[PDB]
Amino acid sequence: PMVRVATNLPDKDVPANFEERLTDLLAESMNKPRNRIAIEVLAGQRITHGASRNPVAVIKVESIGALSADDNIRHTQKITQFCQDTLKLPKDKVIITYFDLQPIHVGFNGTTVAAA
Amino acid sequence: PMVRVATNLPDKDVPANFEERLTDLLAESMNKPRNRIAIEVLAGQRITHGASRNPVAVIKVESIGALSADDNIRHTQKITQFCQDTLKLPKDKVIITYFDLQPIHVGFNGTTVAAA
Amino acid sequence: PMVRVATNLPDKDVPANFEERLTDLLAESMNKPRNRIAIEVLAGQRITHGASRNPVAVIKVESIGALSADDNIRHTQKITQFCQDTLKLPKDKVIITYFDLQPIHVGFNGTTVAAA
Ligand SMILES: NS(=O)(=O)c1cc(C(=O)O)c(NCc2ccco2)cc1Cl
Ligand SMILES: NS(=O)(=O)c1cc(C(=O)O)c(NCc2ccco2)cc1Cl
Ligand SMILES: NS(=O)(=O)c1cc(C(=O)O)c(NCc2ccco2)cc1Cl
Ligand SMILES: [Zn+2]
Ligand SMILES: [Zn+2]
Ligand SMILES: [Zn+2]
Ligand SMILES: [Zn+2]
Ligand SMILES: [Zn+2]
Ligand SMILES: [Zn+2]
Repeated sequence: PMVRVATNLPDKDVPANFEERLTDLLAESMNKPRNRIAIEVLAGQRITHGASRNPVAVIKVESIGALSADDNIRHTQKITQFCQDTLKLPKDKVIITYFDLQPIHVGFNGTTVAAA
Repeated sequence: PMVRVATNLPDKDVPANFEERLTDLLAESMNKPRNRIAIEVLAGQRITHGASRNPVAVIKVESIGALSADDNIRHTQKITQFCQDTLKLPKDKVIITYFDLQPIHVGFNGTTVAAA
Repeated sequence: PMVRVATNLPDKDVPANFEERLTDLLAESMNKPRNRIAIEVLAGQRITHGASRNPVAVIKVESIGALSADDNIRHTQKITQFCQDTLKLPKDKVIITYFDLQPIHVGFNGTTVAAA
């Protein structure tokens, strides 16, 4: 899984253990090994929602599978509660997009996943 | 809609009202509510186009629908004109990718849009 | 092609010719014109892989075709080698996602590529 979390909260408000904790959360919920999860964090960024600059996170989650309709309900509930607990965001200021990828469209260790 | 606008123009050159005006523009062009529109702006960034560092914008627009072939002609005309007016970019310096999402792949308010 | 290279390596460590040389690399690999290749470089960013902050690059490659299964093996080999050479990254610290776009989802010069 490859996750990007962007927020307009400052970098000092996104704790240093955020990526590690999010890596544990997605490992368990997506059944993926920790060494196949990458997390990008972009804090202090300009972001609006409804043109408001109130605190918000916009997250992208890519994975090869593990993204059925029902799995995404569960990942959304978990990531949303996690951002509430760690970033203090309201439950309605966490916007997530999922991308279910084929292994032909992922490169790792110098070739595609499909070709590994 | 979840929109990301990246530019090599300095942050001081993307006016504070950019997100507001672009929110209004996309609400009208996509027939989407203002409170379902998020805009990320990333200025001051390293970007090249044909390896040139001349001013350019690279924009991603995600939406659940409202992205037909015909719709996308209208969004591109409107966004490209808006970047020309506000950022002074040439008409051939605004690069846009559209992602038409299913509602099972968007998380908002703690569950998927499909499950809401 | 529209390529995003994010890395936790500092900006001073990503050479000023990085984008020139990647633009040549992608033009030859994908058989796409140099003036249809944009690259975004986001260095100095928070990234973990397996929760490690060791040096890593997370890259997204979007293209109107040229991303067959076999094509993606070649692009992964070349881009991974290229990051080993220029950024001093290990082979297993280069994570790539490919997105194969329809021309109705790409806006350039004020209209879609499909409608050019
Ligand atoms: N190991 S796997 O086939 O389940 C696998 C699964 C995935 C996946 O994203 O599901 C993947 N994504 C790219 C990546 C992220 C971090 C390191 O490589 C790579 C691999 Cl090898
Ligand atoms: N209201 S809606 O069902 O048309 C809707 C539609 C969309 C959409 O993107 O089309 C959407 N994207 C996620 C989001 C962006 C900003 C706040 O939530 C969310 C919702 Cl709830
Ligand atoms: N020339 S083309 O039809 O093969 C073409 C191909 C692509 C493509 O991405 O394959 C494309 N992407 C948008 C873009 C990137 C840089 C400048 O415009 C645009 C065009 Cl016009
Ligand atoms: Zn920091
Ligand atoms: Zn599942
Ligand atoms: Zn600013
Ligand atoms: Zn307004
Ligand atoms: Zn620099
Ligand atoms: Zn060259």
